[PDB]
Amino acid sequence: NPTRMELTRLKKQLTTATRGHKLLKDKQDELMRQFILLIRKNNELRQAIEKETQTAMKDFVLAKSVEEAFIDELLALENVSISVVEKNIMSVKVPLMNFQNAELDRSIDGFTQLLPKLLKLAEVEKTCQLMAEEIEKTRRRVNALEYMTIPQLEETIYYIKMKLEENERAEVTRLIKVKNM
Amino acid sequence: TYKIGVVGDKDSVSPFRLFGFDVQHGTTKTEIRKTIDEMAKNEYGVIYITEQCANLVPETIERYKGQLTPAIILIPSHQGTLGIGLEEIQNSVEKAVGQNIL
Amino acid sequence: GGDISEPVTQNTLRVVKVFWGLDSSLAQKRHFPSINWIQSYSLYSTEVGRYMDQILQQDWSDMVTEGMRILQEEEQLNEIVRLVGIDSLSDNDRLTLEVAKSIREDYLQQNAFDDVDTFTSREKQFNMLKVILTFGKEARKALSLGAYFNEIMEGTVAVRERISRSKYIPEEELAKISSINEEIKETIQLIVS
Amino acid sequence: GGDISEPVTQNTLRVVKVFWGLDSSLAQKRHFPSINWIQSYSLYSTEVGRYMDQILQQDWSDMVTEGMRILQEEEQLNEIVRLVGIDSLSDNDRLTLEVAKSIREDYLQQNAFDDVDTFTSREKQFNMLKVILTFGKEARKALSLGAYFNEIMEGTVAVRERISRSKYIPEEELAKISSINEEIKETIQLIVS
Amino acid sequence: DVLPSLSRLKDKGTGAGKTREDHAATMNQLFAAYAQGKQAKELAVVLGESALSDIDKIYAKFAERFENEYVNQGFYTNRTITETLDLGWELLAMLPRTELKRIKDDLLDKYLP
Amino acid sequence: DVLPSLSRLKDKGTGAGKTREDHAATMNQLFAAYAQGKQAKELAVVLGESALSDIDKIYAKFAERFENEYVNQGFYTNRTITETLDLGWELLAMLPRTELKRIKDDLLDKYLP
Amino acid sequence: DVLPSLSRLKDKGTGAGKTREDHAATMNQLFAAYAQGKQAKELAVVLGESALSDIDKIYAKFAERFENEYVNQGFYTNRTITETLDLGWELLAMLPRTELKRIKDDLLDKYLP
Repeated sequence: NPTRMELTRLKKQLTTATRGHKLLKDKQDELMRQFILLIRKNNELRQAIEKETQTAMKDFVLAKSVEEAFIDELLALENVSISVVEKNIMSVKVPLMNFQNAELDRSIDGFTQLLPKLLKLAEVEKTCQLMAEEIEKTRRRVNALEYMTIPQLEETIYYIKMKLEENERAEVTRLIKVKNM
Repeated sequence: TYKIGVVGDKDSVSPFRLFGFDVQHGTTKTEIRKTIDEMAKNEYGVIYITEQCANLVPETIERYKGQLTPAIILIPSHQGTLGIGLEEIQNSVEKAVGQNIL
Repeated sequence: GGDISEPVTQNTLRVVKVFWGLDSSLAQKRHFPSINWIQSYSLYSTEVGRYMDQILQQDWSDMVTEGMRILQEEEQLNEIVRLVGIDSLSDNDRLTLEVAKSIREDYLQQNAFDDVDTFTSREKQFNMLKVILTFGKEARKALSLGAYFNEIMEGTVAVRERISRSKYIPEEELAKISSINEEIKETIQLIVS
Repeated sequence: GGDISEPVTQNTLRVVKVFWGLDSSLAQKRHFPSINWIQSYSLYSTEVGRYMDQILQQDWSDMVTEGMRILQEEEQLNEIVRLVGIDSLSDNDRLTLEVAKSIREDYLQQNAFDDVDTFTSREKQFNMLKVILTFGKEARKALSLGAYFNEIMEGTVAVRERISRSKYIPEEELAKISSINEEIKETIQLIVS
Repeated sequence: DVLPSLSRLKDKGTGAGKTREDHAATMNQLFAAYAQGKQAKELAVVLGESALSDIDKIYAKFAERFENEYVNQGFYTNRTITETLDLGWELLAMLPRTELKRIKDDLLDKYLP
Repeated sequence: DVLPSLSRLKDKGTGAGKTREDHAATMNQLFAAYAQGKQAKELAVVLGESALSDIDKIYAKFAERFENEYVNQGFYTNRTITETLDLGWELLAMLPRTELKRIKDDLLDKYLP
Repeated sequence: DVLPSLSRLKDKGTGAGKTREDHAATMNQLFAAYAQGKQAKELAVVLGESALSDIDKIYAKFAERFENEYVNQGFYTNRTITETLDLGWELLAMLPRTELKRIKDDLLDKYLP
């Protein structure tokens, strides 16, 4: 194990590992800043849409208390779906989403107005979830290098370096003995 | 093209059926978990769910968090929220940034 | 330098069956005796296990094996916590750490200069380990019955504190240790409800 | 210990002209012959390359240089992957690793105990290396044409299996190797469209 | 640890009429699968189970079952060579057939479940 | 750095008649609180300030004053043992009395400011 | 490998009258861009092509061409110093004028293609 070829190679792995640690740490920081912008937008969006949705819901429940027979009929008969396009925010794959009675009538226009903001919430909230996961995956790679890989390289280099010197002294000690023979 | 699903109590999420959303009305941890799993299996793009139903299946929702689709979006009922959606946002800030940035 | 690869330690381990490796990091952490429970070994463990099972008429060897399995799993889990943080572990893994924690500081850690903790009888040792292992056993079942890790810890503050004091229970009052088992079963079942 | 810095190997390398360095790591994963392609060298490579170019009437020298260059590139990529992961690797780098993998497993690895694989003629060697490089070249073009690495790999399972088993094709049936070049180009173009 | 272990006299003592015809092929495929699976496990334990490709995740599980069920048999367990070879096949059946490159089609068709 | 530092014979030079009766208890408590304080500080470094509980924040602040006011005294300042012990009680008062588990109630009632 | 290679008397045999006036400046510039380009290649492997700027992708391409066309000349190719200096400028021409910092605009306007 402790040869000079191993020493030079492990010293090279340390330099690379040190640089990789710095690059990954910078990446995590860059992802964090972009996340900060997105997560604030996520917060504001959610707070607003939560108030609007519940209000639209409370207006519909006040309309219900006609009969459950008629309300069931109206809620039977356009089909809306969504397209999901992928885009990259730095290194992260992220979705882009777009859509494809009297008192009980006004409430319908209430839910219909929610939809654009409800889809926007889905898009932004998912984006932040995906950004957060990338931050954590970057963090694990940083911690692997910082707390495992680099210290193991440092300690092994120090050890081999010491062992090489010990053997060199034992070798000259033998030569001095052989000399006197 | 992806479908949209909704999970919550009848009185709250019924009008979503007007737009052709898969509106389900689960009330127990078992049935709500089944619906989300099948919806995910059927390649739904977004799944909206009331916080009262989401409060019963936190481990199911957490499984799809790092997935592109479906996006499991917590919404209120006509009673309100449990503050879970805003707590999840708040929590992600704490572990990504390290301090309250909101 | 504490490096056991040197000739004296190596030649000794060639002919002895028991290795108590002392640890400097444990000594700094006030963990005494400072025996590294991951690196240490005894090649008499299996034979002693048979002797103990016979003399105690209990499944002692299984308890010792389970206790070491938990400590070994703790070492694996601690590497994950170092990388991702403790909040990333499941409830089952969070429980394993707490049980390992109980083993470490309620059982392994022993004060030589404390009048009661300085010596632990064979009978007392059995009762202490049994109680520690029972908590983990009952808590494990609670998790599979729908209880959450946080709920289990919050509702078992009093009994866990009692487990951690069992090392100081006098040798003539060992009934106070064994009775912790029932208290564990009671409180946890109540938490499930 | 496999340490080539010892006097016998070192003094020998000063007077011989070819070095076939055997590797323990290759031997353990049953990669035979376990010749380290990064450590090894031949001072006759350039002259032999000229001879082969003339015999084959092909650019054999270039193919060998390109083969070794891919292997050297894989080595540099692996230095990062080991201490970072395959997470952030581009499609081009992933293609490089696949081509190098093909060079290692489909060309370098050779079973002395197989009746056909035990010996490979110059012409069969040329055709096998040609095929391997051709896949890399065609896949490379497809990437620049907007095709994804994942798509290129999934659509070329059948043809890459033919490459993997080229080493077992009889010397009298070398046309079954050379024809692979046309399947590579046809299949990959279909993926582009 | 089968990876740094070796036998230099295994070729002429195995095969048809000695053990079974699938002996050498399965031995090579098991070695290759284990070396790759052991590598994947060690990566997953440090960089996460989601850091492995879809196929390496299969190899990681193989190396685990290999150590726990194949290598680990007990100091008082005596397996016939047929039992050993059949068990080897059950583990290789975990991998996609396309990954079994050390084994020819004739053996795969005959023994692979 | 008091964390890796140690005196093995310290018991033979402390306590009533030698220093003061509260010597050993406060020492055990100060060392324990400082180790927990440093642990909380390192946690804030790697995971952020929001990773600490309200108690962890108190211990972290304790470790700061311990270093800045207690350990740090200057190279030309002589502190009597009485001054050292009194200063130790000032830092311990930061922590909730319920957290001073290494000190019995008789010593807490008498000395705690 | 030009990075660890060194000539300690190089400044004594170069310049106007000896080689050409753009000798020292282009040497420092080629050295800087080569080391920077190698760093860029490494960055692409560590963080992906996502992390590369447009300037970064050029330096990476510079280092590639530098090894393959400048350093790799062949064992039977005899380049005059003029041809060598001119090839240096053709490689430096890949970079924006903004990046050519170690070269005074005086000689940059005279030689840059």
